Amino acid sequence: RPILEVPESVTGPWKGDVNLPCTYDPLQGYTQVLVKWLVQRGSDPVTIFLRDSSGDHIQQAKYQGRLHVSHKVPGDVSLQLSTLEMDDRSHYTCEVTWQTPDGNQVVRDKITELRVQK
Amino acid sequence: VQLVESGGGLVQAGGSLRLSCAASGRTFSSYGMGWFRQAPGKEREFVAAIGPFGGSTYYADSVKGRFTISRDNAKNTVYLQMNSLKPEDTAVYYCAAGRWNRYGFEDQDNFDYWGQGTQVT
Repeated sequence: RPILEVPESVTGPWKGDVNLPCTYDPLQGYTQVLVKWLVQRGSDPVTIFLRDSSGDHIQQAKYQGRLHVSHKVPGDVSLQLSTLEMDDRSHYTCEVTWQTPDGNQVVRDKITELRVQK
Repeated sequence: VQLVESGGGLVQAGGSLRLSCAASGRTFSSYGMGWFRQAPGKEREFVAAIGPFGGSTYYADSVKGRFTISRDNAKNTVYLQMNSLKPEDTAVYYCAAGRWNRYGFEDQDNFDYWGQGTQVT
């Protein structure tokens, strides 16, 4: 613990909306300090989204204006992508960082495969 | 669907084993793989892990330098090359698979599939 709940794969409709669920059970004494979503590009994951103390940041150009991350429910940081393109198909990683009762930080991440259905 | 280890046995101290875990069911190239060990009457401890995609490797302090982990994606197999075997390495060794990427590879709750284990003495 803590453990992210992320489906092994998700299929979305071409040009529609898709949700990549990423949730966890909030632990007492654990303070969420960072959320990242990454897309896999060969051997390296590339950050597409960051939520830190200044709010939300969409990084990689391919994702501007159509990427939203849930924020209303604690422990739900699911990624919503709108107007799904064929080339959005890839493995995506949800990554959450916490501060712990022992002053340390803990990171967890989990991978999902996004498939696009014509 | 199934993970099957192999390669365990009695080995003279300072020797070498090559442990192997054969995975069946998915493209495990997208799964992080780990090795865990549990000595008799002692708790399950992390030994080694290798992440999905790129071959990023991680080791427990105890086995660092002596142990190495590798993966043959085409064969769906992960190997644990055990060299310079101190006697404290006597334990059952288990392979495990999870969908972590670069973090959480020592947390046993982070692994969805487990092997039966293989004894090393």
